[PDB]
Amino acid sequence: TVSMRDMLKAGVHFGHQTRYWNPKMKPFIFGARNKVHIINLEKTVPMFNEALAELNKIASRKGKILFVGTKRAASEAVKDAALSCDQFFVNHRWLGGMLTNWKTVRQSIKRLKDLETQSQDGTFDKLTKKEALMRTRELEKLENSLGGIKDMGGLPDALFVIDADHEHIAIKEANNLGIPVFAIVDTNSDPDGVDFVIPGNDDAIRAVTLYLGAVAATVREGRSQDL
Amino acid sequence: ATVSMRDMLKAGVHFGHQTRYWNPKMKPFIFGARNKVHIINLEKTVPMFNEALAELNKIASRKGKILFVGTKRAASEAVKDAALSCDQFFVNHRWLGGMLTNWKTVRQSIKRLKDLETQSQDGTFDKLTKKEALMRTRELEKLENSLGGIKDMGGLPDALFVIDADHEHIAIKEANNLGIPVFAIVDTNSDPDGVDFVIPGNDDAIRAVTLYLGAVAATVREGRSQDLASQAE
Amino acid sequence: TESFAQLFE
Ligand SMILES: [Zn+2]
Repeated sequence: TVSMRDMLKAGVHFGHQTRYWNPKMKPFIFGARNKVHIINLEKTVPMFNEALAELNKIASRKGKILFVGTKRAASEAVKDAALSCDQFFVNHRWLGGMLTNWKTVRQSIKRLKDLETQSQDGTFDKLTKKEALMRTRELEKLENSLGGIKDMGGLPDALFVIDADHEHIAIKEANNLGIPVFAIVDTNSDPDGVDFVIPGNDDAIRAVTLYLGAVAATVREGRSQDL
Repeated sequence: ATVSMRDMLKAGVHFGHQTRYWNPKMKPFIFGARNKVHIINLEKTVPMFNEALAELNKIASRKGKILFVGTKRAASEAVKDAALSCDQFFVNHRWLGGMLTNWKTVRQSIKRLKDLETQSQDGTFDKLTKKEALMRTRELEKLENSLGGIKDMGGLPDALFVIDADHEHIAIKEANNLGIPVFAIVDTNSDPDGVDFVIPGNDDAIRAVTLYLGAVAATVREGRSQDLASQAE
Repeated sequence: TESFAQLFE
């Protein structure tokens, strides 16, 4: 649904410096200027529109989307977006084995939720003896990343990644299990395993919010049409 | 940057002042006298304006600092928006006397100004007094009025774009004393000898003024395009 | 007022 005027304002067309660039992305690039690659927005939209259609398709069957935004800048931005659509998110390091090694992480979430209530209720308090400090600090560490998926979400049906390099670890585990992935690939990221691809600036705060907006919109819309 | 020889005609660039207040040096740009006024020669006007546009465009490409000067209240508002839109800062109403030369002394002023702004969300809550509070707010207002819009520069600007020139003869004098090139919308009563790019327009009606502002604004965006990226999509 | 072009002609 996004328009060219939308992106052109945000700066989605802006791509990483010349030196850093994977020649595999040349099709999605128009003409480099001032030692900086300029994405060919003319191609971006047609694929972004197709991808939004696909995301609507998923949410129809009430599938579980997961948003990945390790990048400190967009990290908080991804948090907010995932709330409006009530989909899962991960704004910190994509803990290895997040999907592939499900048994271990599932037990971990069990531990987390149990610790959560106990301290929340107050049990932790009576114990004190620095042991209360330990269990509160453990919650913090776990929540810093594990948080966002605590409510089950086993083997989602799609992953939305802001960057197509930094989170290569995520863009791999999903390929092993055959879970489709989406990514706002820039000019320095490998266009591999991304399946539905989306050439887009993944650095500017402005542009990331744009993407988050549109994707969150379609996801809730799909839920409503099934409803 | 080739404003139609007819757009300015409707703007009001043709209407100068009367003979009683007419700079005799401006003769090269005269067409006659409508009701004893002095109708600027637009045909003579236009090459110079378009040439300066290109000149100012290559400047912004070399990343040379630009500047604009506030005039009448209406002019000042218009100048502000066009400047803020892109960059190149802007004056407002007084030019703060000898800004150039005394740029080091006004630099200390800019320093104090910014500190107060920062301390306007700090010092205000703590130790506030029914006396000191009014002091802080009022002084900031005065400082901002003129100094605001220049504080950003953090250095000596490399160009200047004034209006009318006559109303700011002081500004041109300082600019001539440093080599910094300038542009002025000279009118029928303005000494243009000090200007390096005589724009024989009319600082009046605002309408036409808005045209000049819009024009240059566009040229400095071309400079930013060379500083950012080329036109594409 | 008459157009400048016509006046100059
Ligand atoms: Zn005048």
